[PDB]
Amino acid sequence: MANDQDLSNPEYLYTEDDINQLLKHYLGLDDRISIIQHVALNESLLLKQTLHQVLSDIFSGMQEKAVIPLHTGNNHWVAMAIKLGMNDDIVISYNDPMGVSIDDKVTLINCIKELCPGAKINDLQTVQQTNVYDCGPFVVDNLIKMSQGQPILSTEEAKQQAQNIRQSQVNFLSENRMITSAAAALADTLLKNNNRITEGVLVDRIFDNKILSVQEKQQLLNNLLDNHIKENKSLTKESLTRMLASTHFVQQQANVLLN
Amino acid sequence: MQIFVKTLTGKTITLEVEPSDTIENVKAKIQDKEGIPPDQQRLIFAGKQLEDGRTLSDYNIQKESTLHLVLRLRG
Repeated sequence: MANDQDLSNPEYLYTEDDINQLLKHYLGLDDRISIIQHVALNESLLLKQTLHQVLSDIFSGMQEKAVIPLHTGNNHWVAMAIKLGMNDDIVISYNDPMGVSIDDKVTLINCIKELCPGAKINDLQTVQQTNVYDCGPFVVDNLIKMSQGQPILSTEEAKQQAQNIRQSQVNFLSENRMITSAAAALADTLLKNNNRITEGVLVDRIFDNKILSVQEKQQLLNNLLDNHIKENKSLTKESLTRMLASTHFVQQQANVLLN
Repeated sequence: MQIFVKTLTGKTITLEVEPSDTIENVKAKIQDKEGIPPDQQRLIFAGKQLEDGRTLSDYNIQKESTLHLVLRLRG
């Protein structure tokens, strides 16, 4: 692991993945919220296509709202949230933790005018970030509050709470790294030498596993059956790891699974 | 660093790699993400097939370089 991966560093710089994992943790139980993972200001086509997809899902009712951590520069993310207002209009709320107006991001604005000129834009324009490394914590906190309909941290509140919101977010990131590592170790023992496995083979490998106890197999399988094992999907190391990481089983036994 | 792998179906895979990663390591990451056996993969960077025991730095692959992935038929 590289030194810039040390969560105990008060100046730890969030990655795109960190932000996504935190939004999924705090917002992802609600299936009707689109958490957008990778979108950048220097990707006009991909940005217009993602915004089109999100607005279409909100218009067509498949989603109620969306959170979009928009990457605008070196370690800089802006918070964009999209939802249905009270007057049959799309409401785009936005805050740059540096306090720069949304008008400075002309590629974003021209992309929104081109896609939805009849959308309302609430640019909250609130300075929060007081240093180069705190954009991550604030884009996360902002997106959570915006999607909850709660006011974002004011400039003064941001100064008092900057260290607290970072602390509780990195506390999750640390626990989540453990869960993902346990899930990946367990996935390895179940996948054996295979490139893919079906859910049906996954079930049989858990049955035949010689490491887990009967009670552990029973909990893991009940967890999987709750949301999976419906259509015999074929899984990769990555999608099996994600599936296992989301089980109560791995969350409750991650340390035992790694040691 | 971030690199991209183009596929024949028009999708682009994004991988997180190190210059010291072997080509085999990169094929293992593609297998982890796409379910493609490494023995079915041939990777190209800028007109050069990538040999399994070399490293990404042997080929001067850079941040945001794009590779091309071609899958074997039959085998």
